[PDB]
Formats: sequence, C-alpha cells, structure tokens
Amino acid sequence: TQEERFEQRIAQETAIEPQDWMPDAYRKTLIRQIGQHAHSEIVGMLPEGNWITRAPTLRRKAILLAKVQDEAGHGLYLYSAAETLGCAREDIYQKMLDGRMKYSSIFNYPTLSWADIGVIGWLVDGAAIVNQVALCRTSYGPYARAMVKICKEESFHQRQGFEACMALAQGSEAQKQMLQDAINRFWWPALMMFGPNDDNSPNSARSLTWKIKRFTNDELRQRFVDNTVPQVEMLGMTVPDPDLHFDTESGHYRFGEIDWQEFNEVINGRGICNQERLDAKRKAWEEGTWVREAALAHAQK
Amino acid sequence: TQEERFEQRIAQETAIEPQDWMPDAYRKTLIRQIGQHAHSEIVGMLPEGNWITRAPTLRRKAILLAKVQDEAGHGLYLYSAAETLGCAREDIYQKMLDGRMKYSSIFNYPTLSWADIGVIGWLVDGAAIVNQVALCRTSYGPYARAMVKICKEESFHQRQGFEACMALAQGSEAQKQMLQDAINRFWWPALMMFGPNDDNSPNSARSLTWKIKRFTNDELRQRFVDNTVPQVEMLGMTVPDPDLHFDTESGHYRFGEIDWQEFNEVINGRGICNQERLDAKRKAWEEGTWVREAALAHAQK
Amino acid sequence: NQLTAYTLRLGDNCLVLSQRLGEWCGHAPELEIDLALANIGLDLLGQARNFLSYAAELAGEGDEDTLAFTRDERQFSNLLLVEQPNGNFADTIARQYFIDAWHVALFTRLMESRDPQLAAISAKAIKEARYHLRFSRGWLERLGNGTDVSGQKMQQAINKLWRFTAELFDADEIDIALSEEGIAVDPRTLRAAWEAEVFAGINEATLNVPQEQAYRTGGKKGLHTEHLGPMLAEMQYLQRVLPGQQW
Amino acid sequence: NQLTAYTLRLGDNCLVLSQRLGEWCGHAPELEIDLALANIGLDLLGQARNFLSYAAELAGEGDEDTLAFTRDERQFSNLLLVEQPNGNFADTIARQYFIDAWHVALFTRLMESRDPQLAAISAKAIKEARYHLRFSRGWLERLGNGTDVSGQKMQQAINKLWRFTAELFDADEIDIALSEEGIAVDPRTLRAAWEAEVFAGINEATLNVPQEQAYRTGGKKGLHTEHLGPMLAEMQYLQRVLPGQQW
Ligand SMILES: CC(=O)SCCNC(=O)CCNC(=O)[C@H](O)C(C)(C)COP(=O)(O)OP(=O)(O)OC[C@H]1O[C@@H](n2cnc3c(N)ncnc32)[C@H](O)[C@@H]1OP(=O)(O)O
Ligand SMILES: CC(=O)SCCNC(=O)CCNC(=O)[C@H](O)C(C)(C)COP(=O)(O)OP(=O)(O)OC[C@H]1O[C@@H](n2cnc3c(N)ncnc32)[C@H](O)[C@@H]1OP(=O)(O)O
Repeated sequence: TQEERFEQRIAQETAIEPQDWMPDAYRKTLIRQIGQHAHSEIVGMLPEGNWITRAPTLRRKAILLAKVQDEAGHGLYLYSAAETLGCAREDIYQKMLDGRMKYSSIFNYPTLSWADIGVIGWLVDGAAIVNQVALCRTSYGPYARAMVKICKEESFHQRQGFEACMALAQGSEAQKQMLQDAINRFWWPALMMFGPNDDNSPNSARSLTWKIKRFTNDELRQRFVDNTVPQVEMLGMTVPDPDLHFDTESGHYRFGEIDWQEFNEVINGRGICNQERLDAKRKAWEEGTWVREAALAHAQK
Repeated sequence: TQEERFEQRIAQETAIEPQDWMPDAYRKTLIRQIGQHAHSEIVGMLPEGNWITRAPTLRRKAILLAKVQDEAGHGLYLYSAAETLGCAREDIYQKMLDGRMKYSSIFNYPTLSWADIGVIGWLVDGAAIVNQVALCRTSYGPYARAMVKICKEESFHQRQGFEACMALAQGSEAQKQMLQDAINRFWWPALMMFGPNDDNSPNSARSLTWKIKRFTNDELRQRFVDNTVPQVEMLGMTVPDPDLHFDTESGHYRFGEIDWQEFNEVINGRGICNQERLDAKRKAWEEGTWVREAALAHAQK
Repeated sequence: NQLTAYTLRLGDNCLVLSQRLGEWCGHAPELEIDLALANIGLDLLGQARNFLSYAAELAGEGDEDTLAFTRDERQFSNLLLVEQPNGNFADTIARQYFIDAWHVALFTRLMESRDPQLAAISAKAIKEARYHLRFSRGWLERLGNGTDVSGQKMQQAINKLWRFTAELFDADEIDIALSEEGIAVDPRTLRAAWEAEVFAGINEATLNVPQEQAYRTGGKKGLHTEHLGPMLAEMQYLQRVLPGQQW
Repeated sequence: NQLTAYTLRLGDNCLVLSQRLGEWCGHAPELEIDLALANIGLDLLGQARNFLSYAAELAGEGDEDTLAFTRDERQFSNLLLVEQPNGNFADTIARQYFIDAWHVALFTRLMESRDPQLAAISAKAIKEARYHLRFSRGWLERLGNGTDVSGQKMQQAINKLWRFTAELFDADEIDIALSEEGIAVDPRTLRAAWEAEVFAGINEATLNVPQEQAYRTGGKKGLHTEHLGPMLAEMQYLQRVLPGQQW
C-alpha cells in the first residue's frame, strides 16, 4: 500500500510533497531533471552575458541585464526545489562542472550578433516556456509551483526578446538580414531543446506514468512549431526548412527532419561552445575559491 | 698624466673606447645616461603598442609594428653600448623597474587617439632626433656610433609619423580636430624632453667639459622649436602657446614658459602614466619568470 | 552648458562603472555574487539613463543613446576611478567600495540641490547607493578579515586604486560655479563624509589606509587613462557600424 | 568568386593572428621575445596585405582596408585557431606552432599554384614561415623540455588548443574545386606533412600528442567562436567612427 497509495495520489493528481513517500527511482529521476533545469539557467547566462557590454541601446542593455539577473534567480529557485528531495546544491553543481550531469543543449551555440540575443529571447525562451507551461501540472509540487513562478517571470522577457526582433524585422535592410541569419543559426537548435524522438526516449516511459512529464518530446516540439511559425511570417521572415508547410488534413505544421547526428554530438560535449562554457564555469569556480574561503573564515569571528 | 692625457683626447676630440682609462665619475655618468637612453626605448614601446590593434589602416598598422620592432632593437643596441662600460644589462634594468633609474619623461603621457601616434612619430621622435644628432659627436665612441646607427633608422619612422599627421591635416574636419588636439596634449610635454633649464642642470657642468653633452638643454630645445614651428604652419595647425612668435632681432622663435612644477612631478613618478608603465613592465617581468627559467634549464641538456 | 556638463559627469560615472560590472556576468565566485553584481550594474545603468536623459534635455538635442554611443573618449567625463579594470574580485570590490561611499555622500547632499531634477534623480539614487555600500563594505571586511591570502589581496587592491581617489574631491571651475548656487555639490566638502566612512571601514577590516598622497585626476575634462578607449570601442561597435537605427 | 573566397581565407588567417600578436607588444617575458613577436606579427600582417590586396582585385572593388575593416564577424573567413586568446606565454607558443607548421607545409606547395599571384605571394611568405617555425618550435622544446612547471603549462596549452587543429585539414567545396584546377592546395593533403612535423616536435619536447579527436570547424564559413566579435570591435573602431577617409 506504500507503492499503492502513491499510485493513486499521482493518478488523482494530488501534488507530491517533500516529506511524502515516493519510489526511490522517482526521487532520483526528479533530482536529475530539476538539477539539469537549474544547470541550464546558470549556463544560459554565458551566451547572454557575452552581449551585455555590446548591446546597441541603453534600454536593450537594461532589459538584457534584467534578464540575466532573473536567470540567476531562477537557477537558485530550482536548486531549492532540487534540495527538497535530499540532494545537495554544491554536490550536483560539481557534477555539472565535471560533465557528469547535463544542461540544455541550446547554450552550446554562440552569440555572434546582436540579433542572436533577440532570437534567443524570442525562440529559445519561447521553446523553454512551451515546455515549462506543460510542466505546470507536473506530479511533484515544489517543481510544479516553481514552474508557475518562473513562467510568470520568464514570459515578460520573452515578449521583450520578441520586441527586439520586431525592431530588426522593421528596421534597415541590414537589420533584417541580421535577424534572418540569427533565425537560421538558431531554428534547428531550438527544436532540439525538446529532446529526442518518442522512439528514442529512455526516460519517457516512466516519466509519463508518474506524470513527471505530461506530454511527449515530439508533442511539445510540435506545439512549439505551431505557435512559432505564424510569429515568423508576421515578422516577414522565413525558417531554414524547405520541407515546412501547413498540413490541412492534420491541422499541424509538418516540418523537416532533425539532424540527430548533430544532436548526439552536442549533448556529448562536442558542440561549438560546449567547452568554452564548462571552462568558463570551471574558471569562475576555481578563481573564486579564495573568495568563498575568505567568506567562511570571516563568518567564524 | 693619466688624467692629463685623457683631458687632451677629449679636447682634440679623439673618441674614447671601452678599454681606455677614464675618470671614475665619467664612467658612472655614462652608464647613467646611456642606461636611461635604453630604458626610454623600452618604455616608449607601451604608448605606441597601445594603438597597434586599433590603427586605422593596414598600411599605418604595419608601419607602427615596424617602428616598435625598431625601438626594441635600439634598446638592445644601447644596452650593449652600456655594458661596454662594465655594467650589467639585467642589473640596471632591475633599477628601472624599481624606479632607481629614470626613463624619458615623455612616455608617462597616454595615447588617447590615433592622432597621438602620428604626433609622437613626428614631434616626439623629432625631439629625440634633434637630441641624438647633437649626440653624434659625443666623446665616447660606442655611444656616438650607436647614435649614428640610430638616427639613421629612427628618422625613416619620423618621416612616416609626419606623413600620418599630414594625412590628418588634409583630411576631413574631424581628422584636423583630432590632430590639433594631439598637438595640444603633446607640444609642452615634448619640450620637456630636453631636460631642465641651464640654471637648474646639475649634470651640465661636467657633461659639457667632458664633451659627453655637446649643447645645453635650452640650446637643443631652442633648435627643436625652430625646426618644428614651420612644420606646424605647413600643416595649417597651431601650437598651444600664446607667447610664441618669431623674433627678427635674434632670429629665433621666442616661446612661452614651461610648467616646471609639472615637469618635477612627472620625473618624480607622479605623472599620468608613470604607475601604469612601471606596473606594465613589472608585470611582464614577473609573469615572464617561469619562461626565462624554463629557457635556462633547457639550455642545460 | 555648465549644468549640462555637470549632469553628464554624474551619468558618465554610472555608465562606465556599469559596463565594468557587465563584464563580471557569468564569472563570479558564486551565483549570489553574480546576481548582486548584476543587480548593482542594473541600478547604475538606470542612474546613467536618468542623468543622460536630463543632459540631452538640457542641451535640447539627442538623447541617452546618442550621448552614450556617439561620443569618443575625449568627451567622456567619468571619474578615473570607474574606468579601471576589474582585476580579481578584490580589485572589483575595492573600486566599488570607494565609489559607493562617495555616491552615498554625494546623493545625500545632492537631493538637497536647488535643481529640481538633479535632486529628483539623487533622491531615487541614494536608495540604491546604500544597498551597494552595504554589499561592498560587506565584502571589504569579509576579505580584509578573511584568510591570510585574501587579506593580502584586499590590501593590494586598496593600494593599486588609491591614487585615483584624489579626483573624488577635486573641485574645478564647473563644480565651484554651480556649488555657489547650491545646484552642484562641491567635492572638497564630501572629503570628510568619505574619509570617515572609508578609513573606519578599512581599519575595521585590519587593513591599513594607504600612505601615498593620492594625486591622479583628469577624467572630468576628458583626459582619461588608457583603459577607456577599448571599453568604448567595445560598447559602441554596433552603433558605429549601423548608426541612427531603432533597436 | 571561389578564388576570391580562398584568397580571403588565407589573408584573414594572417590578419587575425596578426592582431593577436599585436597585444603581446611590450608585455613579453624578455625583450628579445618582444622583438621576435613584433617581427612575426609584421610578417603576418605583410602576408595579410598581399592576400587581401589580391582579393580586392579579383573582386574589382574596395581594397585591403575595406576588406579588413568593413566586414563583420559573419564575413571573416579565418581559422578558429587564429582567434583564440593569447593566454599565458605557453598558450601563445602552442598556437603559433600549430600555425607555422601549417604555413610551412601550405606555402611550400602554394608556390606551385597555377594562379601566378597566389604562387608569387606564397613564395615571399614561405621564407618568413620557416623563420616562424624555427621560433615557435624553438620555444616548444624550451618549455616542454624545461622546468616541471613549464613542461606542465606547455602540455596544457597544447591540450586546450587541440580540438581546433581539425580545421587545418578540413576541405570544402571551394578547396576541392580550386584544387582540381591546381590553383589551390587540398587541405587534406597537408595532414601528412603537418603531423610529421608537430608529432615529432611534441614528442621531442617530452610531451603528449593529445588522444582526443578534433572536431571544431566553421571559421572558414563565418561561424566563429565568441572571441572574434570583440577583436573586430577593437580593430575596426576608428574606421567605423570615421569611414571613407585616408590615413
Ligand atoms: C532556456 C532555459 O532557461 S532552460 C531550457 C529547457 N530546459 C529544460 O527543459 C530542463 C528540464 N528538463 C526537461 O524538461 C526534460 O529533461 C526534457 C523535456 C528536456 C527531456 O526529457 P527527458 O525525459 O528528461 O530525457 P529523454 O529520455 O527525453 O532523453 C534522454 C537523455 O538526453 C537528455 N536531453 C534531452 N534533451 C536535452 C537537451 N536539450 N539538452 C541536454 N540534454 C538533453 C535527457 O536529459 C536524458 O539525459 P539524462 O538521463 O543523462 O538527464
Ligand atoms: C623617444 C626616445 O626613443 S628616447 C627620448 C630622449 N631620451 C634621451 O635623450 C635619454 C638619454 N639622456 C640624455 O640625452 C640626457 O640625459 C638629457 C639631455 C635628456 C638630460 O640631461 P642630463 O645631463 O642627463 O641631466 P640634467 O642635469 O640636464 O637634469 C637633472 C636630472 O633630470 C633628469 N632628466 C632630464 N630630462 C629628463 C627627461 N626628459 N625625462 C626624465 N628625466 C630627465 C636627468 O637625467 C637627471 O636625472 P639623473 O641624474 O637621476 O639621471
């Protein structure tokens, strides 16, 4: 009845809480998912940070600083939620540095223009929101509640990102080209944020059963594509996909095949920025040592 | 007759050579002068280095790299000449870093525009050349011969510096303003290169007697002003000096009073870049340690 | 034009200092410091944006953006203290601390201005300055009274930067003409407030106040160190490449 | 166009690397190194001017300056290896080694090109390249077969640049089609000569040819690391502020 009552709570949809009983594999898979979610928020600071000092207007710059401040904040919220399941913040953070845990594939791509920042703000935050909204009804309560607080905050910046893109869409010929190019370098990497196929998803069986995950990786990806394409046509831009078109009979946008061979390299640490990301965090950690140690020895007097 | 034969050489003007006899104070004062001459060549790389990565054209950039390569070279030539009098290169270089020896007052000023580089190339090299030409007939042979080799090389770059300034004098309104402002921040500091007054020159008595120095600080400075002013009028620029005008009856350009109180701060290490310059060299020396040490331990196998 | 220039200096301090903290994003010793530094940089940029908009208004042409992106290093007028490089974490803290103590002293007196908007802006600004000063004074003592290694580091950061403090109390023709109308704060008067906060702060960390007489000034009349030029080169690139565009 | 594309790749390699060495000026361990470094940079810049000047000619528009100064990071076609930070002295040595070895191999064969100008440029260039390889090898042995510290920093300098060596032998549609006409050198045929030199050099330094497979390409088609944008901002700043002038 231990396992049996749990099964019902899930099934009736009563939110699981920190000091409830839960299967050992359910706890471990949630530390894994929530940890990596926080890792994403932290790593995600780097591509965006890269353009702070270079942002084109004081306004756009102020918004970008706001955004990065809110990302650190969301990381901390997610580590709190993580720690309610028995793990240590510092323990899993060290796993991220070592590469023993992942973070979102998306931040292994570089910001090579200002348009990049807008497109991350619009598509990449858009893709993360589509996924986070669907996580608002996740079985675990601290997770699902964090997901609500976050979607509330993050979608303000998403609209900011979109407005930045709108400015380029409507600006000089040179501004339009800049955006088109950012879209081109980010569209496919955005789709991969949702994870592999339904045929190649080892976690998907359990996650759906325990209502940790509410929709399949392909389902959410399809939702994203359906929301986003009209947003692209609105800006008078295109998506780098010859096979993309609307399919009357199914009422979805049918879209092209993902380069899974790239996806596999990126998650296995051989993407573009992958190393320059871990290096950056590893460096911030090691050079920061004397500072944390000083803070400790001071709190002792 | 030891002291007596020396007196005659110097007089009829037979150059002195490394393994001759010379007064102990004549040796000490020449290590001082020639050492500081080399120090100048090395420090002088920093203000010019500052603009390499930023130079406006590949041509101008190449010239600037040439110039800085030739300054290092002239430093080494001057240390060789220095070492012929019994000192060690590394010994006096360490004194430079400690601030126990000087280098030219002029390099404690910062390069704040591209025009600065041209004006250094034209006025500051010009002022060094006026001084070095007069040193071609210095009593000591290794010094005097070094001065010939150098003036030959350095005046190619001086004409380059002047041509760079010519390009600004003849360019857009914005380019002309840039040069005028470089001139304005460099004219007075250039005049101080020649050193203090004839009334305040402790070294001058002996130096002139031993024909180490051929003309007084004021005499050379007067020469520089006389050569340079028509060059300024040619460019259609002005000099930041209300009192400057041509004096028929003496046939010289009479010019304004030098701010000696500034001069005294600059030489005593309290100028604009003094600290930044020694810091830069001190850092290059300390961080370079492991490299010199590795080179040593390798030459041992 | 005097008032205009006086405004610009205050805004320039904020804008340039802001850029410096930008560089720390993603690289802090911990996430809590990262977020703190972002939070400070954001306040300062807000302050910059306010002062800049007032100057533009006073001049009656351009705006915050033209003033930040289309001026060259010779026309910037930030203090020399803010343009210094981040260095290690102490070099950042030390700079921040001398700057906060001075902002807390400045804005206090400056909300009392006989210029409405300078007083109006300083009123909003003093609220943040104290939070900055709590943060920076905090770490100053955490590092000063930390380990052997951190204390030496914090001492040498304090020393390296000291010579630029002279400019905080330097009163030129513009300060004087405007401080004789109670518009500007005369910077010589701020000395005692600053010194009383900073000597005690340093002493309380078991470090020593530097003994060199601080002597570097110049930022305000556009005579900068060699650090500003490449900062601006980075800050303005996009605007230089594509001028007069809505972003 | 394909020939232009190629010239630009070669020219951009030299120009970018050139910029990197510019930063070392004044800051080296000893003066001789400073002078050595200034000189290598001047050769490389020299090489860049000829390749770009030719490119400008194939194009029939602009010149070495327009190509150097009015293109953004998405247009530069340099190797990703040339843009990496200078780091510590061993970092700079490692990069210069991998590069000169490559240049030696490449220009030795490019003086054969059926395009006279390319051949003419590489004939001048190979002379310099051999001096550079002497220099960069010079220090590889000195630091690997030196003190424990130095051998160690050197081992790491090599490890951290290694992933980029992949691009020296990557051949794309332009390298292939121009190589069939015997104008270009297929980068793939350069592997042999490069490995023979480098593998030897590293092992003679008593170090390790890294086990990890290299995978970083893209520079050649405008997809760079996050280091180039900031170089181009520092390098182009003035031309951007004041375009269309003579200097
Ligand atoms: C932009 C931002 O601020 S955060 C961006 C979005 N971030 C997140 O969604 C992080 C939280 N995680 C999740 O929502 C889920 O893990 C999903 C939907 C991304 C993936 O589904 P899962 O059930 O966890 O994994 P799945 O079985 O589909 O895939 C197998 C493996 O690839 C990983 N993976 C899938 N997509 C990615 C990706 N985009 N980046 C990195 N790893 C990924 C999975 O985590 C799993 O690895 P693991 O077991 O070592 O942790
Ligand atoms: C740009 C370049 O590449 S190098 C620039 C020019 N550099 C040089 O000429 C360096 C070689 N030195 C000389 O020619 C001479 O020392 C002079 C003409 C500069 C000065 O005359 P001196 O007889 O040496 O000194 P003098 O009695 O006139 O002045 C007293 C002190 O002021 C110093 N001094 C004078 N001018 C300068 C200056 N511009 N910068 C620094 N120190 C100076 C003198 O060196 C002396 O100090 P010291 O005894 O500790 O070395």
